[PDB]
Amino acid sequence: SSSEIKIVRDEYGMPHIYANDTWHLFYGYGYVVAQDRLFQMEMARRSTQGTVAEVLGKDFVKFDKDIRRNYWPDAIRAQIAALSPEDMSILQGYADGMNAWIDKVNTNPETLLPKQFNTFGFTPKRWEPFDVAMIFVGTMANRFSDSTSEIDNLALLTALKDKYGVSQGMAVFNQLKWLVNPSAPTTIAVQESNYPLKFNQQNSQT
Amino acid sequence: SNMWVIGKSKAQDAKAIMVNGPQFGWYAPAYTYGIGLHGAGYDVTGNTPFAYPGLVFGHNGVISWGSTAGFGDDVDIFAERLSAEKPGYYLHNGKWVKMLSREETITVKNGQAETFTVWRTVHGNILQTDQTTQTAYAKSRAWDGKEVASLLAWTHQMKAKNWQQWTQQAAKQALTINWYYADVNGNIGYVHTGAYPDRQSGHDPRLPVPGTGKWDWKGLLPFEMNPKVYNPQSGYIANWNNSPQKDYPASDLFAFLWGGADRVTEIDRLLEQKPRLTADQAWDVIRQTSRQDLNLRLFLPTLQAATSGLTQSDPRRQLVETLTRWDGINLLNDDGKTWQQPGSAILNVWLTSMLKRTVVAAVPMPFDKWYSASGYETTQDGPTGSLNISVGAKILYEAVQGDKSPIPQAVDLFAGKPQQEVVLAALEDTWETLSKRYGNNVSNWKTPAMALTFRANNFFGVPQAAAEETRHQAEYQNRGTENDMIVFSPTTSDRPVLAWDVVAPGQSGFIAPDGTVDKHYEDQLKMYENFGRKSLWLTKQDVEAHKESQEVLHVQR
Ligand SMILES: O=C(O)Cc1ccc(O)c(O)c1
Ligand SMILES: [Ca+2]
Repeated sequence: SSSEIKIVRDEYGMPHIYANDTWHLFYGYGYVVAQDRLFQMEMARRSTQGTVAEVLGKDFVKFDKDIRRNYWPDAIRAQIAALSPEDMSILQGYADGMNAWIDKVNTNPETLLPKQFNTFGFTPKRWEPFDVAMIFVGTMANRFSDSTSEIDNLALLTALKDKYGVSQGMAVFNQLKWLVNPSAPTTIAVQESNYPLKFNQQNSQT
Repeated sequence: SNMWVIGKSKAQDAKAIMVNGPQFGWYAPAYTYGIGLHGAGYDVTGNTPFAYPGLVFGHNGVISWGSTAGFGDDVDIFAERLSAEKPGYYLHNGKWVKMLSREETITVKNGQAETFTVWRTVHGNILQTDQTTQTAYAKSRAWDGKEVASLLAWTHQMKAKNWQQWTQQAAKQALTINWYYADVNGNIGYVHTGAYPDRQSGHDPRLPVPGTGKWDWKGLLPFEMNPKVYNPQSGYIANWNNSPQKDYPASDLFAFLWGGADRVTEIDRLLEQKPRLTADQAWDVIRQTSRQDLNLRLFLPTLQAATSGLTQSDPRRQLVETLTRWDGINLLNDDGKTWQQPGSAILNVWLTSMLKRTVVAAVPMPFDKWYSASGYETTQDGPTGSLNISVGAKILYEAVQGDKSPIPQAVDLFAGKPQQEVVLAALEDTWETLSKRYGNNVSNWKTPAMALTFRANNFFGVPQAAAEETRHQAEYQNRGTENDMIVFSPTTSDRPVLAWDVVAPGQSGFIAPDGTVDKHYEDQLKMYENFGRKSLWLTKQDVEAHKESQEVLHVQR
């Protein structure tokens, strides 16, 4: 059966999904996620999109503004629009499977609504592909692969130039925040290979 | 985050073993989500953060995979030239170009709504603008435009059956992440993934560049430049967010460095100590590294040399002899709140005093406060992430190495005084501070252990559970948020693979409206604390044999 999704949970409650096509398989995954982690997933959704102040109020307005200033949502929707049908199925199946359990939850809330929704006073809403993609983008990319302090480095460098003069302030900057250090212990041994690029360490761009 | 992968030649009773401890902090409910997927080309088992479609940790019966944070420099800042007249415009390649903009309204439960505008240039969103200079700063990411493809590269790699197929997916993941491989025949591999810019000559990646045209990236570097190794001569791959390879430059963060002092050395010496390891021994490295003080190995030699001509009754010397007897492994006393030896409290106060006399003194205020932390700072709830060696301590380590350090000491941090004189002064500061609180009998000193909190707020500072859902564990462990081990071709079983993991507090976060807690809400929490683990099943017969429940749906798109 093409329409059948089988869900087997083990002794630790871990779900195994058996299905025949992509959309069915990820619909099953989204469905058990909504079963297991619906309040966590919904606050993760509001955190990655900057919509926390709607349910939690004024203390989160700066947070929401910072999340929104750090990305461009139309560029993410354009990337979703360019996927092949198979790839788009992954995201659409997952959002649909979540929606299926959210529909049951919003129809039988006396027994199925996670307590925290009552505690915090709001109810789950339906997901679209854009929301599933933003779970990954808002954590892994926008936070764990977005690290820079170039503007604070510049201000450090300027304060070191005042202290010790122009050439000396640059050399102390290189002592504190070197570009590379040849004695750092490396995952790849030197007998196997070394990085081939060499970089400017003088701030030659000014 | 750490990982060790053991190949054919170092493994005993197997051909390959992979142990992974990704470190994202500790939360309730659990950071990661366990899930097995069987159909449509997929046959996988494992766990993954926020239940992403792609599994970051797991295997498919032929290969296995895992990650750690990469920290390459893949973000630079472009100083955009604005104009007092013709606002919303910026100079680029000889013309005044218009900015993209969008209006946003923030709705506020129980407040008024707030509206603001977000601005973007060809280089990326505008972080900040300096009206005095008429400069706007735009943050430019090498991965911009490839977020969605990175997520799909993490999903398709679950189907790979070999190095060749797996690296095809690795070449599409664009974020700065280390990726690791093991297989059923005992092959092992590593790729430092991601998109890195092809910078113009003279561009110093630690500081801003002018956004007027001439400093623009040329493109992205090819995948052949990404550091990678397959079946290394050593027989193993280990990483703890240290450098991938010789001469590779790190993130531009001022607080982040790859230096001679690095915590991955702690893993290396355990794997180099034994010719071959078993699975049980590879799991057991999690227990040792969890409990190891990271500054001891670094500064013990310096402390020994400085107190070598001291008499037996000089208290600065007694402090160093206590350290010389210690292996650096912290262990809780029977009270569940204090450490058995006082070593980490002595290093903490020593190092704080050493940095305040050296690194901090050379840096102008208020930047001096970036280099004062010893690396032991926490609150009553404990560290929010892994323990590492602080940046001040890495800089200080190079200075105590003298001309054995490759980094030119442009300012002498010891300001003309002999090393030993500064080390003895800090040791005096240490004796004074600690003896005042604990007394003169070093042997009855009971110093406070670090604890571990599973927080109700997520990493952003936003509630994802009620406050009473917070969980506390007595012993702080410097280890993965979850741990998983995959063993290929066990000589002890008929099965081609064996795999285990632990996802705490448990698989479920569910709490009914009446307050009834799911059955799998916390049945992995004690297992976490004791270094135990559950089996990960892959095959139908193992899943059927351990089944507790079944649900079948009939749906049509
Ligand atoms: O180590 C960290 O600091 C964060 C981090 C990012 C990506 C990963 O895969 C991971 O395992 C851990
Ligand atoms: Ca940079």
